[PDB]
Amino acid sequence: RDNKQAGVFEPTIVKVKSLKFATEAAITILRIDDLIKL
Amino acid sequence: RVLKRDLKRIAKASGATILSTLANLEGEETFEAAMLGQAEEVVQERICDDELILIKNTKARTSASIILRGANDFMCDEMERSLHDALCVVKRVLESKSVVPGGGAVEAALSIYLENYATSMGSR
Amino acid sequence: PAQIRFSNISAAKAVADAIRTSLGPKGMDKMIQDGKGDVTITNDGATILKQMQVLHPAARMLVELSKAQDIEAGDGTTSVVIIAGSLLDSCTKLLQKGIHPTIISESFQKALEKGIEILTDMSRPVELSDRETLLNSATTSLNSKVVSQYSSLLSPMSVNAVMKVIDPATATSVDLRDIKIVKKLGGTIDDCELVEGLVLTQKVSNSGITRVEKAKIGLIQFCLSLVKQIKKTGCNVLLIDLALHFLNKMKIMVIKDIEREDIEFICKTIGTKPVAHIDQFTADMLGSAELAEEVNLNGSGKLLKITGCASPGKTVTIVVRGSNKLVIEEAERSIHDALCVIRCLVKKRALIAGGGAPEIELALRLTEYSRTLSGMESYCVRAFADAMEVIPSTLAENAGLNPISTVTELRNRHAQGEKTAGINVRKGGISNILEELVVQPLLVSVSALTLATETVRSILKIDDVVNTR
Amino acid sequence: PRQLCDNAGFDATNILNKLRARHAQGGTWYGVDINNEDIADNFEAFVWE
Amino acid sequence: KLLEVEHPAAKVLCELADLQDKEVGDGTTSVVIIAAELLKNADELVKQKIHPTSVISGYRLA
Ligand SMILES: Nc1ncnc2c1ncn2[C@@H]1O[C@H](COP(=O)(O)OP(=O)(O)OP(=O)(O)O)[C@@H](O)[C@H]1O
Ligand SMILES: Nc1ncnc2c1ncn2[C@@H]1O[C@H](COP(=O)(O)OP(=O)(O)OP(=O)(O)O)[C@@H](O)[C@H]1O
Repeated sequence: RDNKQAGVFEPTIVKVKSLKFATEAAITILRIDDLIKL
Repeated sequence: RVLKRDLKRIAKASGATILSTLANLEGEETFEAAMLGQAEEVVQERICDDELILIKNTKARTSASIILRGANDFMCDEMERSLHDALCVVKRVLESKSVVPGGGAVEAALSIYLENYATSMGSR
Repeated sequence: PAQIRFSNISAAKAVADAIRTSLGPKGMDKMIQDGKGDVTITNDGATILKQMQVLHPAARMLVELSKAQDIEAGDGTTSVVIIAGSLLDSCTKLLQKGIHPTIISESFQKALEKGIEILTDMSRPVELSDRETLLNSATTSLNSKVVSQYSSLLSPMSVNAVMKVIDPATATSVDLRDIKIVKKLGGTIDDCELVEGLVLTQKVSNSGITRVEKAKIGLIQFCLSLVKQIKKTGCNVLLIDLALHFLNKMKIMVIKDIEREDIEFICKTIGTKPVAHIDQFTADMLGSAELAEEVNLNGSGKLLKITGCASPGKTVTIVVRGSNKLVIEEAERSIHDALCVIRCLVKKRALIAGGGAPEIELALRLTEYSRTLSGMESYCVRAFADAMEVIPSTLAENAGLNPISTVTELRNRHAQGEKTAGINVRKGGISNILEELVVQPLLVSVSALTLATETVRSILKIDDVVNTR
Repeated sequence: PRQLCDNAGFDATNILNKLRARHAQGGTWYGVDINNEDIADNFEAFVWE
Repeated sequence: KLLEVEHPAAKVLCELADLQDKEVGDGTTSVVIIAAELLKNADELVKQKIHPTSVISGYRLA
């Protein structure tokens, strides 16, 4: 259905910071190419 | 026999200060024109099984009250948490200065625009 | 003897196979887990080799090789380990054909001396007295480090610091011990202060004056736990609860809790010496200063500002503020990387391009010199040129391009052109390195060639191992 | 077009990313070239079927 | 908050819950399903002869 008629709305800062934090978290794990344990 | 947490919203309504002790460290005074607020009208409204005290047109309160009159304690306790859950839905939306239609409407529109943007760049 | 020769090569090849992915600003990150069970996420090549905990003597010599580059140059730690391991890879093909290692060692020195004169003529000489060329070269290497937004402001702080201690275009060797950087919580990096004297992060507690003019400072080592012989020389500043009361009556500033590493720094600022006892404490061991006070700044905190040494000595100190504690420890290394890059130009007033640029002309011109040589200098020097191409082959891997087709296209660009062509890791492609503002000093490449050749000569000279109790 | 870049020894991802970008602009007869290591109009180069 | 997995790959996703409530206060698990599906699609790119450096620079522009 249309969200304008149903009134289902979300803030912009919960949508912007979700796409900002998820790509920076996916960048850090993708930069791992070697494992060292002690 | 007024509750303490109810009095913190009353003193915040009329802008008055809560006085803990009446003794001003050497004697006894009432602290005139300091712990008093302003209002318009206080009516003792006849409500069934609890005669309430309503306050109108205080200094800076902006709050109100909803009297959930019902039949028993089963339908009144479930309707109070329904009003509290419906309050936080409208509250968290109308704060942040602009909103976006969510619930799957954001990511479905981004799946088509970012694919057409991907065919415009190239370069691995 | 072949079982020990190949064991030193394959152990050193395993070290270079791990550190090579962390090459460049676009290098791959590493996951280090210590023995206690914790995890640490960092990509600095000098940090990984410190936490490698190797046990072979060939791999332990590469640990000392990594610390040998930071003391003379202070830049390019991981670039030395890759060319050291890839040289033994090319030496493995030569050792199968029947060549003694003592002939490859002397031929690598002739490849080293020919590699210096190739890098000498291809370099661009710069002027040391011009502070503008010292400013843009220091902010270039700082843009690839952690602190990258303050590189345009921290670079003149390092240029003006070396001009007060070292005379321009006259001295060769610069000792980095007499320079100090301080840091405190609160404030910003945008506000700076260059103190010609000394600064301590301690307090004047609980001396309730904190302001003394015409001050003579005596460093006391005998712990007060007596005050009349201190007043016999008229001392007003001492540098180290019942002792606090009598010292306030004699009106002397009391500053304690000083590290022994900071004691040598005070010995060069004013010219004072640490005393041993009270009877030895006389006026011949003190100094002279016109200002000694504690200024309560908004961001720098409560710092001791002492200026006016009026004594022979070449000291200057930089006061740095900053909000977080994790920022100021990286900001201290940001100026330290800017302090070391100026130290590379005062010994060699020249600059070269970066991003795999000089390794192409080092691999192509050494091959042309190998065609005219004879003996073992036609094969081992040609293998020395083949191992110089592992740096643009790894830089093409970390940039996201083809590791073979990028170096092959770079060899044709350097055959007709010059050192301007190279790999740009910011835009991800072959372009002019001098136009995208990427430069490196001369000693980051000419000492990396010398230290890696001396390590291979030390490795190939090892024939057998022996246990000793 | 991907196995045509694999059997010719070319970069299979560098050509195919530029080939789809050429079709997105309006190129209707652009494909891979067996001689040159780039894309070309196969209708102009008489590569027909 | 109560999920305790002793693995460094899972320990990366533990800290983004602390960056979510301190920034806005909501959103938390929508970051987790997006970033994990970002890693699963990028893992297919590693098998398809793509270096992750083009994946990292392509994700920031996306
Ligand atoms: N801006 C740049 N563009 C392209 N390549 C670069 C750039 N900066 C550095 N490099 C390359 O990266 C290599 C250095 O790798 P890395 O930055 O991982 O170590 P480092 O930080 O220089 O170590 P140290 O500071 O201890 O010398 C150099 O050989 C150089 O060729
Ligand atoms: N009124 C609504 N109608 C339809 N879908 C909704 C509505 N409100 C929220 N959603 C969906 O529910 C999801 C939220 O899930 P949930 O509340 O269980 O966890 P979360 O809030 O995402 O976690 P976190 O608190 O970290 O962000 C959102 O992805 C959103 O798409």
